[PDB]
Amino acid sequence: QFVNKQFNYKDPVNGVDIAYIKIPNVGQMQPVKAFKIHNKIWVIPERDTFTNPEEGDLNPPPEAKQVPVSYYDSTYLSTDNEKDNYLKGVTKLFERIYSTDLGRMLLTSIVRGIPFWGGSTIDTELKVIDTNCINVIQPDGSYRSEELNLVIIGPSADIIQFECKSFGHEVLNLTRNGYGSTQYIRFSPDFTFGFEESLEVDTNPLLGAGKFATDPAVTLAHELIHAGHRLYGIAINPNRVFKVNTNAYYEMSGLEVSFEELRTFGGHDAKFIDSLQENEFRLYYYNKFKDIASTLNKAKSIVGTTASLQYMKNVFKEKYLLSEDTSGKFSVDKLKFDKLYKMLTEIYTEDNFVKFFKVLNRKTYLNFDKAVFKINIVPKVNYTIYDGFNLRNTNLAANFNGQNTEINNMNFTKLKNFTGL
Ligand SMILES: [Cu+2]
Ligand SMILES: [Cu+2]
Repeated sequence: QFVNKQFNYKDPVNGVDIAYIKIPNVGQMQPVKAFKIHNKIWVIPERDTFTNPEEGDLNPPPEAKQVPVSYYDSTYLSTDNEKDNYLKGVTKLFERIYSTDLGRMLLTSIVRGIPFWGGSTIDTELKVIDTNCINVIQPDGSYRSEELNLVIIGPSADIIQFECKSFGHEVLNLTRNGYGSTQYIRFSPDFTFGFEESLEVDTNPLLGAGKFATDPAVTLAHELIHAGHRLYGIAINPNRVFKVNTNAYYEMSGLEVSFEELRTFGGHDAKFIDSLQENEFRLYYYNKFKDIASTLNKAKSIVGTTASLQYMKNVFKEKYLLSEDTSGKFSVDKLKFDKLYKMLTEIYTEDNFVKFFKVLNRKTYLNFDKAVFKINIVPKVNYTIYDGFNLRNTNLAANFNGQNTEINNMNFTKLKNFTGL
């Protein structure tokens, strides 16, 4: 039971876990009703029109960066019923991820991954970064600042463009300096991609109509792995890209793929990161954990009355698994660092979650999305916490027939094809 309350979107606000909140970094926004489904994790059942200036409207008319795959529907997720299903759909996916040993570990790491209190211009003091807070409206009408790790919110203009975003700092690269920052994941449980089971077909841009559907639990789990990296500040700079030499169509298109994506998928795709540069990243981020201990040791007092210095030093020693000594100074044990680092980068992978979900999934990040379907995972006759679409004791249990969009017709409505374009 990862979510204690079965939230209904129309549930009255209480100012604790059902409240209207504001995103401080946005700067200008009307309060939005949010739901805290777990310690440090909120769900905003709304379209994301706040987290960036250049996307205030849900209209397909931008010249920023087009993509072969896209779908738009400015009215999606606007009615209260759809927001209720969005909140119920995201909840069921969290529980599905939580019912697996791999997902339970990931979510534990996400809750522990508290963004670092490294925003003090006086190294003798520990102070929060305002990037990692939300403003909750209390019953008296006033605002209350609240730290959180992860925020799940509806997609922006392009409905199927699922990203993980975080607000930046003046100088610090929070997602790549070990500090970490509050992550916002644009996600929707009401859509899912289609893919081909054959590798020759799934990696060819002119073949396949998307026979099989992607289990949205893997999709969310994929995005959680990104947040896991960025909550611990070990995300690889997106400029570090890998040019695919093993695909004739990728090669003829010059399309790159970031190391962060190849790492997040894991399995056979992570090989494309040579051993040389893997130790390059491992050592680099390990040194960033030194500064955190160096900063953590110079801290003699704490700013604010939220928590005591000793409690914040303990939470950061639990997060980064610091090696605590009789003197009280914190250090980084390389043996313990490599375990946490390997846990976040090599254990939490899309490939590994496919093994625990017992589902069919595309075999490589270097494929061509075939189609996008419309789904509804809320009803138990459609989707379950423990089986997804492959419902047990039905004709959908074997051969991933639940994911077979041709055999499980009532659960998938093709909205748009991607092959040929
Ligand atoms: Cu991301
Ligand atoms: Cu990714």
